Amino acid sequence: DDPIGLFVMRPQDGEVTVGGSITFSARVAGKPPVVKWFKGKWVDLSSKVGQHLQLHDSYDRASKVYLFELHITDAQPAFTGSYRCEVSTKDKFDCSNFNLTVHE
Amino acid sequence: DDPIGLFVMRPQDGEVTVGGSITFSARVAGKPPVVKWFKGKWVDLSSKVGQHLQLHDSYDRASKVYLFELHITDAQPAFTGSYRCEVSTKDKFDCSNFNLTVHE
Repeated sequence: DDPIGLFVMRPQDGEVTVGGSITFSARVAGKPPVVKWFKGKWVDLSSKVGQHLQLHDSYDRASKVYLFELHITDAQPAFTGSYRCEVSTKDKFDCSNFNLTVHE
Repeated sequence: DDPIGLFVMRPQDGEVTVGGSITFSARVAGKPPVVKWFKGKWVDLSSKVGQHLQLHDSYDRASKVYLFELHITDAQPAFTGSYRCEVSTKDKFDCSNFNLTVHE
């Protein structure tokens, strides 16, 4: 099958009900790789952190895996749409598309 | 499995003998999507077109698929390495990592 990129685990499509919370994540094998999350081509979600959105990055020493999380909270209908996770290392770039659907 | 991105067909890992030729390609469902090919993070292969490297983009009307090709010719040992295909549409971005190994 397909070449192995940077994503040990890609972000997945998700569904949430209005007012609900949902987490998206990515894992990258092990400087730390650096993540960016986007809605659409150009909206950098780091600029949107607040009551509805939070980011958290961590590292598991045993497995040598880096975890990147995107937390959506109190979901609103406008959050529905197309998202992208981008990761960079000293030597590579990769990215991964996924979708969020907000119901109700 | 994983969310559907822009790649109907991702570029694959390839192997070639020195002096050999090899083609890498990507397919994207249907302005045309626009491709960039890289070696490493930053070398834009459009700037390297010549006796060893050529690019060709086309469209199949029946299937509505766009094809992006990277042709490597008279392969040299230094061409071995990590490559990336990036594609953009009006609404999305995606990319795909792959490797070339030159033997002998």
